[PDB]
Amino acid sequence: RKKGKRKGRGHAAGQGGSCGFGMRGQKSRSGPGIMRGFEGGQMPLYRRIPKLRGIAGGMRAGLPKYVPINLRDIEVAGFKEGEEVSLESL
Amino acid sequence: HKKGAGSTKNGRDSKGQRLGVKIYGDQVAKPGAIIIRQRGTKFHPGKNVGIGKDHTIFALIDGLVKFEKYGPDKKKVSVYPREIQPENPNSYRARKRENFRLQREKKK
Amino acid sequence: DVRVKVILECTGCVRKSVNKGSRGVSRYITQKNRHNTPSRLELRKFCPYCYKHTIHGEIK
Amino acid sequence: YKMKTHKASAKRFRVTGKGKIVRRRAGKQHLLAKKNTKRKNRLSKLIQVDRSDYDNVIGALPYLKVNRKV
RNA sequence: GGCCCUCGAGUGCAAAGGCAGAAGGGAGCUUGACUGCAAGACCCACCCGUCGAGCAGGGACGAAAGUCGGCCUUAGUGAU
RNA sequence: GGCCAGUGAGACGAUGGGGGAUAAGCUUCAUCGUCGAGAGGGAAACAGCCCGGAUCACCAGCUAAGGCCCCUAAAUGACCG
RNA sequence: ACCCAGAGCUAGCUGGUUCUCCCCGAAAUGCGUUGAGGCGCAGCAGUUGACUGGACAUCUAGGGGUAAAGCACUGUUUCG
RNA sequence: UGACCGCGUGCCUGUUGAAGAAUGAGCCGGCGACUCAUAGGCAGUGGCUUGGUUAAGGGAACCCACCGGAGCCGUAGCGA
RNA sequence: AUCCCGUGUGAAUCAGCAAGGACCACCUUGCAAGGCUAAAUACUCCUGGGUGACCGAUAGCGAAGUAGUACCGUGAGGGA
RNA sequence: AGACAACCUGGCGAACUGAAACAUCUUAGUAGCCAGAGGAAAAGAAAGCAAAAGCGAUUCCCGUAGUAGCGGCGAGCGAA
Repeated sequence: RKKGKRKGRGHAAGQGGSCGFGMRGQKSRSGPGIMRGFEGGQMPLYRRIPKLRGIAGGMRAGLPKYVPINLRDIEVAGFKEGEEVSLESL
Repeated sequence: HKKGAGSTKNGRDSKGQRLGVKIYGDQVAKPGAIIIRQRGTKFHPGKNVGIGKDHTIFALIDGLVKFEKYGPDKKKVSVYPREIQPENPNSYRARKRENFRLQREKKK
Repeated sequence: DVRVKVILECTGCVRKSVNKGSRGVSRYITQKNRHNTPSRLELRKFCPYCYKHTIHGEIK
Repeated sequence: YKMKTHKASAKRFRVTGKGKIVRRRAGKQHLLAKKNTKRKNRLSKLIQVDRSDYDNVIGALPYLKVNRKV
């Protein structure tokens, strides 16, 4: 149990009177910050790069079928006449 | 008293393109390392050394770079591998890296 | 409309389709002056579907 | 309430098996005739997002399974 | 037509750096202004840009060795 | 490389220059000092010059920069101009 | 117009933000921006892991075209 | 208590720089500001590691023994 | 696509009609253009019973005193 | 017939705000007004789901899932 930062209660406790936000400006003010990923009016990365071939209008991503096991992974779970190694036993 | 200021017709440039000698004389190189970005052939291509579309001079082999004298007032660049490169544990660098390593090992 | 990029298809691999290894016309887009060389270009070039080095006929 | 994913960005950043963020390169949609054969091959392929911009990308979509190498 | 300095010429287009039997001027034959790539470097906040030995195929030109994936180089351009 | 900040008005001085009128406590770059965020001593007072980097106590001592007629610590010291 | 409600509207703007000791300790720059007193990334703090050897000092090797100097080139210039 | 001596440019905000003749407070006492809910990342700590964990829902109510394995996370990538 | 609507058109009747994310074919599912219907669910001017790491007269309802009073406003309304 | 705290059904229906501006979009079918009725109201007994395996009217919680999607493919919105 750490005991957190009740913030702005004397300059000895440290993070006091402005509370570790420096000096005015957008990040100082109360309320929401900005958009997250916002590059300041410069074109954001997330909107100046093309979008990943298949995911650009249709084409559902290759969601996996088959529930792959391996022969390496079976050997650890041992049974002599391994009676139907299937969806049931595993 | 408050007269008008005449505009200029200047104030254009291009930010320095960063040409010149990337790998200096008597220095390590690689197969493919760019030695010189020169705008024309200030330096000329020597042995062991490619010369590109932009008169870019790059090394083909390992070895140290050499700026030879061409004949009538020009410069060449060739590359030469080096035979044997000896290291002695006698020296100060060798002493100190082993001392450091031993301290590291001693602490942990 | 003075110097223009233009559509060099192939005369080798004219448009066919069926049998998995599908033919699929090769193509090269590149520039000529319209005023200088008024008759259409007819360069020879490589076509990776022919596997040869065919004549690349001009069109539009 | 439970974080919405930034599905504008998500569609440009995939994550690979080992856990690195990957993007496609910019440039090669049109005005292709004037570029070389050479540079279109470098613009075809995927690479990592630069270590600088990881912060914004991870911050945007928080259900990635992305390993900054630790 | 001869003589004499010899590169002060030219190099499509501004400048700088270059270029001698040449990168300048002429002729023959052609289309490498080509597909598949690429060890490796330069340049950088990111986005972008740049040089590339070599291999694979299928050609060009030459007797051959070899040289050719546009231009003597740096401008001729825009992401999503 | 992980987690998580502030900053993004700078100022003067030395030099190398540009702009200006080789005017400005002017302005703009490049290299370094100090302030900024640095008390103390020298500069009468005096951010930015000189000396020096304050953990704390002593009614001890040696010195830096700078000084030794009195205000006000130390030579109304010396020898030659 | 007023009154009540949406409504604690929003305010990259100003003011204000409360107990103690110890350790470290910046920046006022570059880049982009309907941006310039805002924001992003880099640069420079703290903190915590990993990789190694440097730091300060002296001595060699490299390519530079600046101070200087010069008039063979490019301009400019006075006298014979 | 304080003869008389030496030193000593109110505090805050906020600045390149404030004793400032920049801003704020007549004084005294109270009230008066980084919180909570839910999610995501990271660190510290603990439990399990026959992998881990249950949600709603049920409980002589609420906590709570004890059930509930539905789901979730980890166990395979590559490619549109 | 499915569901509902103004304007104009305008079917069929289980050898039928509609749906199965345009659309056609084949399968499967259902029966539109008449109605009704308890529960689990939402809330507190309010009544009874219980509880509080809730308040204690600048707090707690605005209101611990005959408070929406005194007072202000033409009035809605504000309000100790 | 009128009255009635909230909850609820139906009618009309904002803007500030967010998008760092703004008109698509968002705020939202929210606030407000209007009408109506109950202890709840509305829904509701398949012209329904789903996939060749099956389910059987509604309504509410956990979940699937911040997934499939939609979106000046921007801000955001977001199922079964």
